[PDB]
Amino acid sequence: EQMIQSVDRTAVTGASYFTSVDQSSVHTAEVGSHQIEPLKTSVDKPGSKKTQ
Amino acid sequence: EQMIQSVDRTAVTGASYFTSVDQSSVHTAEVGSHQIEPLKTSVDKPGSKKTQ
Amino acid sequence: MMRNETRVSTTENVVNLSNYEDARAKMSFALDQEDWKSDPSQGGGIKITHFTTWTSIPTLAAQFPFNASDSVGQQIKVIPVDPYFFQMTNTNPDQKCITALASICQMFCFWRGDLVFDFQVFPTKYHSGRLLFCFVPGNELIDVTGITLKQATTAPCAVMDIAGVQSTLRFRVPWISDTPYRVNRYTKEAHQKGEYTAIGKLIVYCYNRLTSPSNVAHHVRVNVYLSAINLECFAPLYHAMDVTTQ
Amino acid sequence: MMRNETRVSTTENVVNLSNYEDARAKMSFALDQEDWKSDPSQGGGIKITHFTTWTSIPTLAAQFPFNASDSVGQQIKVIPVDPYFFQMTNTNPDQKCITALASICQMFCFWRGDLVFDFQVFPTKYHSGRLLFCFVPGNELIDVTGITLKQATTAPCAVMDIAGVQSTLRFRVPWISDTPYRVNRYTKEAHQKGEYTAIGKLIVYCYNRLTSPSNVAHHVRVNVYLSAINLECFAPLYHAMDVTTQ
Amino acid sequence: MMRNETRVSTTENVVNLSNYEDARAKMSFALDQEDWKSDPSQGGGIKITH
Amino acid sequence: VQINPTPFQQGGLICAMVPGDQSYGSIASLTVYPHGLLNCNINNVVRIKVPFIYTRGAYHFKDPQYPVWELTIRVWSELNIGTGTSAYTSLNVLARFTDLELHGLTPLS
Amino acid sequence: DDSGGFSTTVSTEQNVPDPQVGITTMRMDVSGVQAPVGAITTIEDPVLAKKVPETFPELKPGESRHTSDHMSIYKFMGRSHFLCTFTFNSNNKEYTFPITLSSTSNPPHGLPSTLRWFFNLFQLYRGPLDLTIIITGATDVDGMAWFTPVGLAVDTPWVEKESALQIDYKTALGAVRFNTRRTGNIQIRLPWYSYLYAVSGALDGLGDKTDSTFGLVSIQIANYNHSDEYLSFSCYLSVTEQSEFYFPRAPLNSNAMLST
Amino acid sequence: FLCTFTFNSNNKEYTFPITLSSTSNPPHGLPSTLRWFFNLFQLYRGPLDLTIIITGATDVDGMAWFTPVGLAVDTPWVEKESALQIDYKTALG
Repeated sequence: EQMIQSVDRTAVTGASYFTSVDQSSVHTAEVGSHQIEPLKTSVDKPGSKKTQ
Repeated sequence: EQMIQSVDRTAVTGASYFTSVDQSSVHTAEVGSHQIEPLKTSVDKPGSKKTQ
Repeated sequence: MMRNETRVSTTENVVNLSNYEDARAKMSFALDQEDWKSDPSQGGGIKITHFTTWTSIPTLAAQFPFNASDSVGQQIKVIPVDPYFFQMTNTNPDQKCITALASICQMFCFWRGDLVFDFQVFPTKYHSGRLLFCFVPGNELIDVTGITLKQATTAPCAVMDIAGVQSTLRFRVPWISDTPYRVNRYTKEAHQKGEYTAIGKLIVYCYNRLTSPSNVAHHVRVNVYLSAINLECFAPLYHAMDVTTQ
Repeated sequence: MMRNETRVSTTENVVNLSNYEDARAKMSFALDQEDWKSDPSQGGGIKITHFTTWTSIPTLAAQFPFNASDSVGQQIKVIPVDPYFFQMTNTNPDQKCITALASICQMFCFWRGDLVFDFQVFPTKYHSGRLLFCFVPGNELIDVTGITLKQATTAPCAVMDIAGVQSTLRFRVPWISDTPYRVNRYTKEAHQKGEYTAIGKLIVYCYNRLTSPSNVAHHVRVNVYLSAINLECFAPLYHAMDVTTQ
Repeated sequence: MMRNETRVSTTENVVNLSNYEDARAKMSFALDQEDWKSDPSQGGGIKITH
Repeated sequence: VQINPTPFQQGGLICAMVPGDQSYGSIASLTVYPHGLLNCNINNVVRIKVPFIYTRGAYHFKDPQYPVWELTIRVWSELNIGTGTSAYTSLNVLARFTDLELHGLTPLS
Repeated sequence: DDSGGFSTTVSTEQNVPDPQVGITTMRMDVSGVQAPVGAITTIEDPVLAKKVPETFPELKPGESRHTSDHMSIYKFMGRSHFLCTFTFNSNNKEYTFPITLSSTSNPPHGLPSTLRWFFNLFQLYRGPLDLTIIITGATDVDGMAWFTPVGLAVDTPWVEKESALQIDYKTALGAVRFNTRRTGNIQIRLPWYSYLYAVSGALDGLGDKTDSTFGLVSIQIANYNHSDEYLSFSCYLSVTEQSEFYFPRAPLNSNAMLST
Repeated sequence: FLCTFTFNSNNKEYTFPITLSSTSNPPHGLPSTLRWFFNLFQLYRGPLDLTIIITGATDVDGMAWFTPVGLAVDTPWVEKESALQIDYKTALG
């Protein structure tokens, strides 16, 4: 007896301010990552509320 | 809380050359076995590709 | 007194262009011969070091429906089992739809690999019945249309219920060929006993009827994805494949 | 029996002039191939081994005064932020005054580095008021003249009192560009979206009025020195730069 | 300064065809100079080396 | 991407994340993109994570060189119904940023 | 959580390159006895789409008969393929040809047969190339071939004309000096000179005419010609090992793969 | 020896096979030493070596290429014009 896995159905997915409960779920695709640059085209810090 | 067992649904059943996947499975009935004979009506070996 | 001499060998000053070690460069325009490094920043690590990318991913090769008004055992669509197969096109834009596997293998003479056909049906949950995917090996040309349904039960095959909890069957085709590879005979323009294109054909039979109510559709369409495993090709060339017009 | 042979490779007897190892000499006129040594006597050790000499030293790139008869927030002079910038000339001798940084970078395609503008005002001790050096990044061409003074307070900038105990502000420009370098589009003769010259512009605003008595002058002139730090250029060429006529 | 020179010996660019070391190949059409291995399958070991 | 079929309808949809162009690349080869496949049988909501695919270092809003990403919706399998079944389905496309970086403040609008 | 969100339906980033090595080697029966769970599955679930496929009792296919892997790019594109061809006609004519990776550029003016299919298989492109050209025709012609990066000025592409560029612009950037009689062959690295990072294959608008192209080689001749014989050059491009590929793209149709 | 051939006009494309059949009488096929030797045995597997000599008119820029079985090539033992494109010729080797 070998069981074939399935897809999830009910889960709390969404932002803290933007929340929607789905009855049919799907795994979100993600390829690549946030690649760091040893050569940055700008020499600044990234913008934030602390500097704005 | 006592759970009543059910019938299987999805399984890879079939021959290596004759393969069909069913979405609704059923347990195959089998009574008896391959009964050996102390008295064989023929005195030969069973046929095979090695002798044919 | 210096002693430096060599003998001039033959085949001198002839451009060699078959391998990588002779088609490299001895010279360069680079000041002080500079090297350009690797930066995995603007891509994110999505890097191709081998041609297996466009092969294993299933790509749509064909399309056929399954009506409910057909007899049991009627032949629906055969699949000539090769990576060269595709039949789709487009009118906007005007483009003959290749598959991503048909572009890799068309730049070669020979092909070899265990092809994995993925038949995604699109039913409702209540469209019931079964189909038969019977692969018949050999070459691209035998009279497989004359093989009856119960005669096709002699060959190895598989059945698939249209209903259930999944809708895509991954059919791993065995490497069954007289030759250990199979030449791009599409590059040539003549049939010859010994050179071929496919290792066999694959009839979609009507194994059972399509039982459904009237508030759903009377037909279920089947996409034909094209994927593979353990794929190998050699002897490179250039060829643009043409639509197999079935 | 001797065994000496090699195969004649292609691209033979073609002069290679891009790097240093092919543009060297195999031969020499020197008797017994003599070497000329190093003597640090007639110079005193003032020896250039790298091109950073004419770059980090501040060189006058522009000149603008600051009158007292101007409104607060009136645009005085923008600086297109690049090492290519210069506007001075001379009548005796007849020579267009280059900067020492504009000669280094003009022999390249691309330039990169944190430019340090040095604004030396020439006031008395009693000329009071403040200025605004607001760098606005991007390219050489945006409508930065339409940006208002309080709109220019959104961008990062700096203020400088005209009086005090010093008179020169070193403005380290950040490397803010969409591209990691910036092509010598002055070598070309056509605008194109994607190739540019500068990483931004820098308006000198009238941040405060010039308060001064009548026994001193009514205006304070500001020299624009041109210096840099962490400067890099590549892809060499030859180009003579022209005067940015503002 | 590079120092690379040799003297051009005589009997240059004459095709030698008597032995095996001169009638070999310096060049090949093979992509990345590939080698074809040995498979004793379709013959069964009936191999002539002499 | 959020759609909603009633299970008496059949058919299929496809959403693909396409950078650069809808050029002479094949429609039947679009599974090489990070994409989504919609069906009237299994599920109705999928989500897609895609990275920053662009030639230069960063993206210019006030004057872009070319759009970084682009989504298209081709009919992957036609919408077939019966009598009285709804002849339509709904469709929604949600989007958000991940790992945001901001540089180059401007005073103008 | 890093972003404070959640995910319910299993669907993530898809199509990561290089799943398998394509030379056939052994990592007994592969399937058979156990029922095939890999045949029937959910393609809408990408985790269930990454299941080991089978449908039949199979076993080991064996090994291959060439150690040279004919399925890696670094030994597949080592064979050099056609780029362009051009002929000279008069004295000191300066020819200029780019390397335009745009699929809009139909051959000859652009990418021909193998380069147009291959360099439109992927989105981003970064690294140096190789160029192999052949001198064919009239002999004893002393010409000069040079590279010019983007941004810098060069003459008009795909146009045989007189040179409007001075020799001090030509000697400072980098060129070669050769006669047709001495060696008759050029196998040259193409330098990756750009202030932008990478180049693309299929773009639109002003990004297509700027961000697809990366380099250009332009040639002016001299001593051509004596007693009338045509001199024909032909450009074949080849690959090196310092380039890397990014974002595998859907390949082109059978229509735009035009051959010369 | 294998074969010999001469050119006559401009851009003529010549095509010759390596036909190990003993039915192929020389010149069109195996000549003297190759016909005896390569009909001493049944099966044959492995790579060869070919040595050719340029004889005659000088300063001719030609091109020689191999074509495997299955793929298309021009008609053997026939001097004619080439009907094959250069992108088919540069891709194969």
